[PDB]
Amino acid sequence: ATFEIVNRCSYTVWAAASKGDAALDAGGRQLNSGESWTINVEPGTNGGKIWARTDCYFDDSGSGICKTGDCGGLLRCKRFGRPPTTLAEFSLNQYGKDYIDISNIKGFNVPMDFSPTTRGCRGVRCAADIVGQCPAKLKAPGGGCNDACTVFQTSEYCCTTGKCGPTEYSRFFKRLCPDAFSYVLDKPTTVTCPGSSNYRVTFCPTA
Ligand SMILES: O=C(O)c1cccc(C(=O)O)n1
Ligand SMILES: O=C(O)c1cccc(C(=O)O)n1
Ligand SMILES: O=C(O)c1cccc(C(=O)O)n1
Ligand SMILES: [Eu+2]
Repeated sequence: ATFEIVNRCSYTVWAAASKGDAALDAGGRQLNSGESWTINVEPGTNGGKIWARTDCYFDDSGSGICKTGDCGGLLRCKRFGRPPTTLAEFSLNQYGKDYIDISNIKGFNVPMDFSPTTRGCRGVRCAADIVGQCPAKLKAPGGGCNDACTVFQTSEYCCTTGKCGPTEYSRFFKRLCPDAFSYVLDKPTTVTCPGSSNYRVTFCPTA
């Protein structure tokens, strides 16, 4: 499957793509404002994620740090990134269909649209100014809006036992972005797409 990753933000982002225990494609790349990077994701990839990283420094070996979404200091991510990270999440070719969503469960850093480029399903978007509106107690200095689990490490925010409800913090993410997961047991906003669909992830879709 191809994912066209487009940075419409006015600032550079460092895109990242991983399934947690491995890179997808090269795993990461710099996208200046307006740039597009098309990656190949193997069919059957389960639990893949794409995200943006902001304010990164990398040396000539591809090692450094990002203020948001750092993946163990690598340009080419092999693992998931440090919250806060808005997540484009996908599982492909799962019994004939693909499944996509956006999630704020690991916080929010950059607004994103995640849509199919092929027929048969809708896209999802979280484009609101979550960083600007972020509750004070969730604000990340280096940028972004942390999820409550990251900040407070309670069973209720982290849904540790598989039993948890919505919270004042989850409801903030949900209010700003109804079509993204706001906590672990949120009413799902996963979209079913035809198996082997192709996609576009756009950062800053409205600006
Ligand atoms: O490599 C990492 O990110 C790491 C390693 C050990 C513990 C933790 C953790 O508890 O977050 N994270
Ligand atoms: O298991 C973990 O602790 C973990 C996994 C992916 C990324 C990170 C991180 O960036 O801290 N930590
Ligand atoms: O030091 C770390 O590895 C760390 C710190 C904050 C969050 C996380 C995480 O979400 O894994 N990991
Ligand atoms: Eu960690």
